[PDB]
Amino acid sequence: PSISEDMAQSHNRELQAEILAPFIAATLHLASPDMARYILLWTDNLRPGGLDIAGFMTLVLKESLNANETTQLVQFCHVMAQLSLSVQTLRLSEAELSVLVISGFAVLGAKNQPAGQHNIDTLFSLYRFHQWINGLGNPGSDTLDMLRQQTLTADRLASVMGLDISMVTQAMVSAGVNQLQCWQDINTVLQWIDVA
Amino acid sequence: YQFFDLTQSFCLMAQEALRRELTDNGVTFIRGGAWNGTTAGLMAGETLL
Amino acid sequence: YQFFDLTQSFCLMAQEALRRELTDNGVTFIRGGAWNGTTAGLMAGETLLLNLAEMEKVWLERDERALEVTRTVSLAQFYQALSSDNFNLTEKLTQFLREGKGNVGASGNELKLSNRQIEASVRLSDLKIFSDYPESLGNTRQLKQVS
Amino acid sequence: DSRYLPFEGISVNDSGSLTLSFPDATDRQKALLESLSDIILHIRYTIR
Amino acid sequence: EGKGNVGASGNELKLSNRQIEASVRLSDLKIFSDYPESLGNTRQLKQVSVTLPALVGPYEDIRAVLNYGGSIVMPRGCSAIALSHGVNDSGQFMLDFNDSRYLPFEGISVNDSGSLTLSFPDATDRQKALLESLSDIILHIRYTIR
Repeated sequence: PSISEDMAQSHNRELQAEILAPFIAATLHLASPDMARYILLWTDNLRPGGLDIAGFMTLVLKESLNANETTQLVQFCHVMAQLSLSVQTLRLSEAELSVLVISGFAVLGAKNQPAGQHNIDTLFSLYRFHQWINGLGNPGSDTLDMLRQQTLTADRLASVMGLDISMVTQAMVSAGVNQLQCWQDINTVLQWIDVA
Repeated sequence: YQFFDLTQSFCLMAQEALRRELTDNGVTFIRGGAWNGTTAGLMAGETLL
Repeated sequence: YQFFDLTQSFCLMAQEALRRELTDNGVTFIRGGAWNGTTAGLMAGETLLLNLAEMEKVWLERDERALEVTRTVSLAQFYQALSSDNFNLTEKLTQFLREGKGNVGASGNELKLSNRQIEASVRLSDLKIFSDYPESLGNTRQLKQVS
Repeated sequence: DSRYLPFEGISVNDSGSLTLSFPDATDRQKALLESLSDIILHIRYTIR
Repeated sequence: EGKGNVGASGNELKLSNRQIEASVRLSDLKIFSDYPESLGNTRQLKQVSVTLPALVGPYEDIRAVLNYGGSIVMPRGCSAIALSHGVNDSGQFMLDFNDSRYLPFEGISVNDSGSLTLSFPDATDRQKALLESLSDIILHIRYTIR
């Protein structure tokens, strides 16, 4: 009822996601329309039932005229529900989720998959990332600010964490990473520092 | 959200009507920012007022 | 509940009035769902307010000052120049008044003395009003007042 | 007017017709139409 | 005759198809020099009335359409008016300047490069004698100077 094809048949995928976000938040009991939008972005880059946003609202406005594509759609909805519940359980914040989706899991890193598949590896990576964000401290806002960019330098990270710059450098040369390209490298360096 | 979009269209067309009535095309006071998306787009009412 | 029912009837008749005023029968914004029975039928107010704002937006956007045209028609000349039954109006009227019953013309364009009431029917479609002006600068054509 | 004035909303060339009727024309209204010449109509209409 | 044309662009009288057209250019009317530019900054036209001096009898209806053919096109509704009786016909039954909306032909510049075209349809056709006995056309332009 609320949205018909008239304005849903636009071409901007991001605008369609923005339009559908409040409805997704209402149907998933989510926190904010932007977090609903970002969950939609995850589910669209994942394609559980192989459905994009355009096909999504077209088949929604269609009155369940599908045999197995309705099953695909409910799988899509269950996937977005799983992502929202994981976000709620990890207490991942608005800015953290926004930065992660904007980076498209490139600054997060992945194993054998583009972006990231919804499984235990990415779950543990996100949990450790959220713990790191919680332990960041007061400069954590600016830390995430240049983490959005690629200007987060090793000495700046050393100053923020309060450890030794030589410790950070030997962590670099031990993990073999010359730059914090992804959170995979970041967590490798962090675990090396932890075991030291 | 829908009601705010309608009210923003109404205020923009009112601004254009005032521009026509005053025969000027440089005055602008509705400059966006009413929908602060970081906070569900609130505090548009006093700005539009 | 009773007040919401009355307000819903009021908004539906307002929607129909807007449809008549805009000469369109496809626009609909009050689409039900205001009475969410699972929650005692609440949150109808903001929905009806949004529907009303949508109606006002459509009205104030598709508003168009229609050209007003006044045309004077003489029944005698119209009946005398009728394509099918052309006859003298005052002659037929005097004949019918002299006699006790009379009838002349075709369906839609007909003068008769029915019972004790003299009737004169003129067909609107037979007046050829479309060709008064070319269809340029005009989409919806309708009559509004008669004197 | 707050309401719609009489005979408003009819199509410009609708298939319907307008009937003008004079009652008691058998009856009291002889001379009035005997001296009557014709009838004049002024139709005001809008084109979008 | 069956076809005629005279004048220049903006100021031209012709018999186009079955509709007699007469275009008068607003900028060519020389309205700026009516009064000195003192006590005035913005000059614009607001209202137009049309009078048709001709021998018109009972039941006889004149048919005229006055349109604006300039570059600035305000949205539909006021770009043209219709004239039926011609006796000081402004296109409206009542002439109220306190209208909630804008009265027709409002907001045009005082000497805009656009022109006003008055067209009489079915002039080939039913409207012979009406313009044969017609002498000329009169316009009353009301305008505001800030």
